[PDB]
Amino acid sequence: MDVMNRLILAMDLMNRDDALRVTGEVREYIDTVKIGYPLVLSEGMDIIAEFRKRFGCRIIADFKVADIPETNEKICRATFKAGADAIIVHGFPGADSVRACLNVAEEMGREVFLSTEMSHPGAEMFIQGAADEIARMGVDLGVKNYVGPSTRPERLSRLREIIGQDSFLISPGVGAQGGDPGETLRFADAIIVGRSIYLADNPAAAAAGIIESIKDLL
Amino acid sequence: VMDVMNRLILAMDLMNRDDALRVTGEVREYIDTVKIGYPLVLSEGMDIIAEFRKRFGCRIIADFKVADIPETNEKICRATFKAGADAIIVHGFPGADSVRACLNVAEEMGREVFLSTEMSHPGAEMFIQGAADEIARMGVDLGVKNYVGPSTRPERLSRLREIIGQDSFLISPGVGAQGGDPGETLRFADAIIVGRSIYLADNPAAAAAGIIESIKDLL
Ligand SMILES: O=c1cnn([C@@H]2O[C@H](COP(=O)(O)O)[C@@H](O)[C@H]2O)c(=O)[nH]1
Ligand SMILES: O=c1cnn([C@@H]2O[C@H](COP(=O)(O)O)[C@@H](O)[C@H]2O)c(=O)[nH]1
Repeated sequence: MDVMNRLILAMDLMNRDDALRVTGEVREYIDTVKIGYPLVLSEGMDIIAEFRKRFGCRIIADFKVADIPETNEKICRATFKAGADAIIVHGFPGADSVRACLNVAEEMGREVFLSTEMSHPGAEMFIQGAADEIARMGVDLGVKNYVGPSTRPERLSRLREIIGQDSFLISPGVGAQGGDPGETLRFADAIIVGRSIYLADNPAAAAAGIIESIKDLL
Repeated sequence: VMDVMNRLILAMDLMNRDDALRVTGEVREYIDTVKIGYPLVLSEGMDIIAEFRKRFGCRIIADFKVADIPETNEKICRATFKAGADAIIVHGFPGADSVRACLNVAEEMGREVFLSTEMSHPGAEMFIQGAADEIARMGVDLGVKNYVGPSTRPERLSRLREIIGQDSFLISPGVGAQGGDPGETLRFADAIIVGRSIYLADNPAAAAAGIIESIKDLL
């Protein structure tokens, strides 16, 4: 995946008008948008096709897929039917649950991103201790796309080590959660940024500013 | 605790609105509590919750396996309760802050959180099983009252019941299609969740009636 400016917008506004307006305001800076349940549950799955129609951007569906294999398969089918290019899946529920998602993605020409270690404090309780193993599991399963934590660059670096330089790694927790864009891009291919852009008085200027700060990395 | 008719919750994971409504209507005399998940919601919209409420006298548990950071969890719970769900299922593996975010919204909005402890599928053995006793204990410490545990592992379901105590509410999927037994599961769970064994049956009503007949002495 080739992400413009190494910057993925996390569009977690919950109103269609605002989400479309803000995305439009930063469209010159990005070609990849992560849409999650805050927007989808508020406005419907049709929002994905609307983003494709208006912006042509890639859409990563951040659905943290975390069920049994049979249910995971159904979730992935519904998500790809709506036009998502990729889906984010949890590894904590185990290999069969991940494989179910990989199968549907292959069938529909899409990508699975595996969440390895989350960026919030609670991730320390259970996720962090399993994260290296979840990454190795991804490698064993042939997962090529991973998500790791901007808030812990030492952990992000370890995850990069496990998956290798050929795998694609994206990283949320930049800005609002405390992560630094440039430091994160030492290890991740792209950063995910939500609030620092979409809650800014001037989202375009916020996006521009982040990009300016990492210009030598582009 | 919610009073689940016949100790039986329908897992309505059909993905077509017409089929989901037909099957649910056919079993409505047996079941007053329906679990609606992402297979149906992502196919038909959050308004499917409204339609179920309108058509049937059923409580709705939104099985959304909520598993994000606190800020995102809060938004998911708000949208879900806004749409009319009585309760939402959340994961514990993302940790206490993530669970607390859901509890806070549920408290504010007058709804309920169910905490997934150990899942019933084979993959649950890899990471979830080893965390599950602590996830349950974390739930107790946080004041969680409602829990989900695995029909497929009676020994684990029994231990999780012990951890959460007899006063907590425990529901259990994995019955039927995944191998779990209704009666054995109800030794520990307040109610069983059944999906495919009912909704893929030639006669879903007869399937539900048969399950209920088999546990009649436990009602
Ligand atoms: O470990 C994490 C942390 N956050 N997110 C998601 O990335 C975005 C971070 O947004 P933010 O820049 O506003 O913090 C939100 O959509 C959040 O659910 C993840 O996928 N994984
Ligand atoms: O540990 C589990 C196992 N299954 N489920 C959910 O319960 C239902 C089980 O359906 P089934 O009777 O068709 O197996 C499905 O909706 C599945 O996502 C859980 O919530 N937790």
